[PDB]
Amino acid sequence: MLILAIISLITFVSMSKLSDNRAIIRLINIYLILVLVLDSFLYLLFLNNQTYTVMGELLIFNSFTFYIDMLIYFIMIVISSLYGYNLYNNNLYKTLFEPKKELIILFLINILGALLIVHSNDFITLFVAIELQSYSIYLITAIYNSSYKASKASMLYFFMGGILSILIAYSINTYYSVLNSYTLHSLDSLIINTLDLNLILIALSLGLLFKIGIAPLHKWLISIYENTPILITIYISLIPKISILSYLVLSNISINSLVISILAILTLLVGSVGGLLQIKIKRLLAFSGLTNAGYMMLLLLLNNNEFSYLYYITQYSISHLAIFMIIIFSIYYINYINNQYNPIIYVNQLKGLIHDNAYLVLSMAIVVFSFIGIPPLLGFFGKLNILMSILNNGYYFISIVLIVASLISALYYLYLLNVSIQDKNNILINSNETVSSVLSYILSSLIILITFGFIYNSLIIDIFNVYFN
Amino acid sequence: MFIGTIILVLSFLGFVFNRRNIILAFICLETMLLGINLILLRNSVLFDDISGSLFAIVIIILAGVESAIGLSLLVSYYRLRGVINSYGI
Amino acid sequence: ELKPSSAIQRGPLNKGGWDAPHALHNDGAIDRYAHWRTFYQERFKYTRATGKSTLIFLVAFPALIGYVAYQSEGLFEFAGKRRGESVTTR
Amino acid sequence: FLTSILLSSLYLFNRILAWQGNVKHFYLFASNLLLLFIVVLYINFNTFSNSFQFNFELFNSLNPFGLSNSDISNGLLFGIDGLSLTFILLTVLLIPLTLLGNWYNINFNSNLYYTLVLAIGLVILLNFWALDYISFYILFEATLPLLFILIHIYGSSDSERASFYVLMFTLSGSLFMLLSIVVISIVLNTTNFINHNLFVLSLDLQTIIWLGLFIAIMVKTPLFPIHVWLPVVHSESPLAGSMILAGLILKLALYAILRLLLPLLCEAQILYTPMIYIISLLTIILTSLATLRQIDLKVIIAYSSISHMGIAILGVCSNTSLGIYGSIVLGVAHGFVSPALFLIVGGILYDRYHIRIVNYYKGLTTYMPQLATYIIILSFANIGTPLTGNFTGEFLSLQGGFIRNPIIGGISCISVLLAAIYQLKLTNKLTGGISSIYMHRTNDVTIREKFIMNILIISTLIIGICPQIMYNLLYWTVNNYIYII
Amino acid sequence: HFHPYNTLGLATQSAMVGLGAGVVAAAARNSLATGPRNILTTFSKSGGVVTIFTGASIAYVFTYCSAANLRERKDGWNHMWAGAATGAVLGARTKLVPAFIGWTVLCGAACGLFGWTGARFNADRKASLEQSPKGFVQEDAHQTFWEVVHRRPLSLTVEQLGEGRGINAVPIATATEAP
Amino acid sequence: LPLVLISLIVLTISGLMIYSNDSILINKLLEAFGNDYNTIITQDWFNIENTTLLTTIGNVLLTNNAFILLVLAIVLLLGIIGPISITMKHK
Ligand SMILES: CCCCCCCCCCC(CCCCCCCCCC)(CO[C@H]1O[C@@H](CO)[C@H](O[C@@H]2O[C@@H](CO)[C@H](O)[C@@H](O)[C@@H]2O)[C@@H](O)[C@@H]1O)CO[C@H]1O[C@@H](CO)[C@H](O[C@@H]2O[C@@H](CO)[C@H](O)[C@@H](O)[C@@H]2O)[C@@H](O)[C@H]1O
Ligand SMILES: CCCCC/C=C/C/C=C/CCCCCCCC(=O)O[C@H](COC(=O)CCCCCCCCCCCCCCC)COP(=O)(O)OCC[N+](C)(C)C
Repeated sequence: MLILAIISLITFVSMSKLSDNRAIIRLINIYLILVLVLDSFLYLLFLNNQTYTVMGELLIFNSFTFYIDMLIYFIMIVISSLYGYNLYNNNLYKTLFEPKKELIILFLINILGALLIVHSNDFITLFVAIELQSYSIYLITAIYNSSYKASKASMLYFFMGGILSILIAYSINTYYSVLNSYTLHSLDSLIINTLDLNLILIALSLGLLFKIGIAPLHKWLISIYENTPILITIYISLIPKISILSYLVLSNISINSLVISILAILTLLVGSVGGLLQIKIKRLLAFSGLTNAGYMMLLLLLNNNEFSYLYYITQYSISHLAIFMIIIFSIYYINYINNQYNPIIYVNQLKGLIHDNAYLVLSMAIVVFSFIGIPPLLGFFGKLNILMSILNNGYYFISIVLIVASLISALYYLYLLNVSIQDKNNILINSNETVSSVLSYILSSLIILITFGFIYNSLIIDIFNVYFN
Repeated sequence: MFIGTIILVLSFLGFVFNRRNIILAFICLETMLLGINLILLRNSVLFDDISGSLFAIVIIILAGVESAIGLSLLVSYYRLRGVINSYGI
Repeated sequence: ELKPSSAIQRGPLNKGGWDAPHALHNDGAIDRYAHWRTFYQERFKYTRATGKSTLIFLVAFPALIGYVAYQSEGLFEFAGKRRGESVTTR
Repeated sequence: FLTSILLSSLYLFNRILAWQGNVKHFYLFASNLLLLFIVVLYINFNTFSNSFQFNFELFNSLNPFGLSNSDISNGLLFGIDGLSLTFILLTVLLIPLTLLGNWYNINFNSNLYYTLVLAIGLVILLNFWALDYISFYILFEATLPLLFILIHIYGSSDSERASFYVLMFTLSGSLFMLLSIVVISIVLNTTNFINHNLFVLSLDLQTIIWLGLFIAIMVKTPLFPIHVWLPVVHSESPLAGSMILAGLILKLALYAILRLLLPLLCEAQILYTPMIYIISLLTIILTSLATLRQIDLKVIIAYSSISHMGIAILGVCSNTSLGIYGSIVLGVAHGFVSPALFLIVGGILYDRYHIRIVNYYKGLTTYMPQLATYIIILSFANIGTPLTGNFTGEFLSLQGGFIRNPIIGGISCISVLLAAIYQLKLTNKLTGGISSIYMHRTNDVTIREKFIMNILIISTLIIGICPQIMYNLLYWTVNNYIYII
Repeated sequence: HFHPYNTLGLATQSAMVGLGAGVVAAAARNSLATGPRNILTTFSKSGGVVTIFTGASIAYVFTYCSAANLRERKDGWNHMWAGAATGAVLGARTKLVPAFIGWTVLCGAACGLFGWTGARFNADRKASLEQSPKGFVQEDAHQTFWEVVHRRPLSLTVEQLGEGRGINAVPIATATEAP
Repeated sequence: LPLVLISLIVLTISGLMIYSNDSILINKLLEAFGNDYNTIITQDWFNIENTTLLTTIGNVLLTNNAFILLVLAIVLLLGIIGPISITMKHK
């Protein structure tokens, strides 16, 4: 039903004028909502971890992958709401948050390529979907082409994605040269003992993982996330992370690997101490993604890691989404708007935010303490269920490095708080125009999920127990 | 396997130590894809099957589409800066 | 051309209430002395007197009362004892 | 019925906010209602039963919003014994006093402050109800963001660094607590304050588990390696933050060492009590000694609280019924007498002059005779001067620590001297001398300050004249944690 | 039991791998730099990198194998001592005595915490809880690590803890009974 | 050049490494050079028609991997839409 939307949409968008783009996005927003509501009853297919393979062992559909596609649709509904709804009706926010004509095309093609990775069984489906989503991130980065930083970022992302796609292709054909096969269903518990597939499968996982931003090769992605505009970067930070990690968690080819443990330790180290003395909010905000991708590289070492993974995925997705939406909302209160594409840059620009819209700071504080892992909030149970899998399986040094990394990362999370609860000289009293009803309801929904989502933990564990076991 | 391995390795190192212009980086990328093709098609011939030939005919098309995408990306890089630097982007 | 909105009406912050008259004459010397003592650690440096104090109170005294505490755990019972009876065990 | 009570009550709250700008009257009213409710619970409490009397489960799967009548239980349990209810009574009579303590000094944004203070009090109230390890741990760190916001927005010059330290050190010890809680929950597959003495772990698995819980207790009842956030988080807090902290958080970790460690780490605990005695004697002596050179005034009472908690830890770790009882009496009597001292330094002395350096204050008797009366009565009550409850706790804890090891009992008995040196050295400086040339004369102590002081002095004197009045709650729990085969 | 280490040859092998790692890192710093740089500025403007690699390698493996041969058992204490030696070598580039002592003690503590958890980045397979006997014993046996019982043997309590404090081989009750 | 030489030898040997199955490092390496044996080509008369290689690529792109061909159509569509979407400057 994504295919229908793309086929319908480029037909419809070629005939619309540029006056209609925003309304088109609104249409697609509601469309995706009724794909969630009217079509999710397909969860009844996946009782007792019943798994299907579709198109001749080409795609694999289990309940894990069903949850991942539900998550990707929910996030796309949020992001498309951010493009298709005005913040305010000023002549300001029209020249700032403006969609291009072909933006929603590339959005849906990227969601397609991201779904065909998690739903994938063979290696050429994996390859074709990786390049579909990679070309889509190239073009989503380059679509605001009236910008020096976004043009330079799209060129950098092209070359660094090209290398790490040729590394995946080399690993796939290298696997083919020793086994006349494409499946990891070929492996079946005995071949791994009598065959050295270590170097192959680890080079595959590494070429997949360096696109996330794991630690030796992290800086180019931090530069792409700082150079892209503020609406593009909330999408290109999230979607390759959850698609490629949901592939590599479903396929357990790096269990108890020494290289993945080295790079996970290094990722937790360099993300925690890397974003400490940093003064730009998207930089600060991208090293958070580096650490929280480290916590997934940990689960790659694991066998049977599907609870800790899926919980911490929807945790990180809601928290990520909310902390970018809060700093979208803080643009109304800053004394200095530069850089039309990226209107707030420096984290000291949100300095007096408690005296102008204090409940935005309540929002901010909730999602930042959930990033730290404070127990009434939803990020704590994510870190807790990761620890319950790390300690169950013998990773004892990894556990202490996780704890030290979370303690070090708490500093630059609280630096956002430390800036926003401060005195400011000229505070707001009376403002004529309002923030979007439709779009502030989304931020409040995302907060109420984070604070009051610990209620449903036992319900979620029981529904987990039936559909995955 | 020798010819594909060495074109991939020499192509990779020519990409890495490129400091002179930008289009050497593009053509080193394309020659990397050529070396991957060479290794795979040799394995398909040696194993007596089409499935390496299947992945090779698909990666031909994907290499073409990436060249089209990325060269339009270079053109948009060039729109606002009427020069391309020698040291790089 | 990017100026925050015309419809802001922003104005100055006050704490509010009553200005209590000054019950205390500040002393510049006492304030400088106390600000110097409160933040003593950011100007602290390792010397020989510092090293003497650090080894004597952080490693030497813990090792001493550690030796005493581990040597004397199940030694003494004094609960019901008489003349000519041991009060230690080992 | 019970939902209609609440949306009546939410409408009550909304209407009194609409007609009255402040909240503080309703927060006082809800605090005193909570008092009366806990004392009605104490009337219906069965002292003849060791078991947990008023049990309830939250967030079960069969009923996520509300109580649970089920064959299967995977939510969060709550319930009390006498040991829990002792600290609940101590908590609930302190919550209205901290809401009353800032009745006039917080001017700018009052409703935020009183909401934060009442919220911290409610979280610490529910800490003593909890019955899982994860249910204890969730409420055990719900306090920390509220403390961060409270210390950062309100305070002195340096309230940024104090708010950072109260998040940092507490979070850093309590993460290792979470490590040991996770290991317990994956070995036992149960976290429960009911069954957990029945399970026996291996000796070297116990000695691994015990370390992470003891590191968090060392951070939170601050023993000597990390005792260090405490003077700065006191010396730079607002008044109710300081009072709630030193009256309740330190005693909460004193409660956690009984509730969490002594039942299923017995065979570990016997191997480690000499190390606890090293650390607790070494945090009595060295902290009691480091108080003698202090220029600031709230920092002295912070270091005092360190030395008294160091006395209480060798009472709980004494393997004696006397030591357990004396540590409970010390925790309750300290939670009375120390917030009165923080009121003396932070309320009657910082509201009037807004400086906290010792060198300005001299000869306070001749303009403030009854403040000086309070200062000397509280100084002697803090020392270990008997008929006070502080001496009952210190005497029984020193006796238990003498039973478990007589030599560390002999060198721990000098805390009677060391605790009096700095306290009387401060008290005669404050009361004695010609009146200060820096201080201009202000008002004497007011009716609400005298009210708080009189309550916190009577409640030490009643425990000090008769410590038997709360033996009826504790005589089970004084026998419960003893491992003498 | 254990068998004594080759301090000679493991230290030679370590000096070889440190020399190679210094070669590779000096080449990497040469290639990733600005300014007039040629082929033999690799060892003049290196920043002293081969000294770091070889000195750490010789120091750690010499002190590790020597401490394991002097103590005649293998645990994490040897990693503590070897990390103290590595911190000494890394702290001597700091020509300052208190920073030297700080490098020694803190690197030794970090390496001892490393070597106490198993001295492995990755997991051990059979030592894991997933791949070990867990839960209750189903009938009475030697209780392993990761296992829970209801009652422990009292002889194990007397042998492991002691016969001192409140702990005895027969309870206080039946030691004092009327016949 | 020094890192060029180190990476040339290392990446070259390492690309030659993964065609081998030994526990042994340089038995992994020198089985890549054990090339000398001349394959024997036999005739079997089991195939009756001119199915050359392009015919079988057209059978398996179109029956067994038809979905790969249609996702590939989406990739070609993206290669149309993207370069247009960049370089137009709509009015
Ligand atoms: C801030 C606080 C820091 C706290 C860090 C504490 C970490 C201490 C780890 C202790 C622990 C993991 C337990 C962790 C459980 C939860 C941990 C919570 C998170 C911790 C993060 C790792 O034990 C490690 O200890 C090291 C030394 O202590 C060893 O080092 C190395 O030494 C030399 C190797 O031969 C090398 O030659 C040298 O190179 C190395 O150096 C390691 O080999 C060993 O694996 C113990 O596990 C293990 O214990 C053993 C013996 O009972 C269990 O034995 C089995 O069971 C019984 C019958 O079946 C039998 O009796 C027993 O015979 C049988 O074999 C195992 O089942 C296993 O489970
Ligand atoms: C008409 C409804 C239309 C469908 C709506 C679907 C939206 C997709 C949204 C995704 C992000 C929002 C979080 C929602 C979590 C849903 C939990 C869940 O149910 O996921 C299950 C467990 O998840 C797991 O293991 C682990 C999941 C971890 C969840 C952790 C977050 C907890 C707090 C937020 C969720 C509770 C909010 C409930 C508020 C009333 C696994 O998959 P299922 O086959 O059983 O799904 C069935 C859901 N159906 C029936 C609505 C289709």
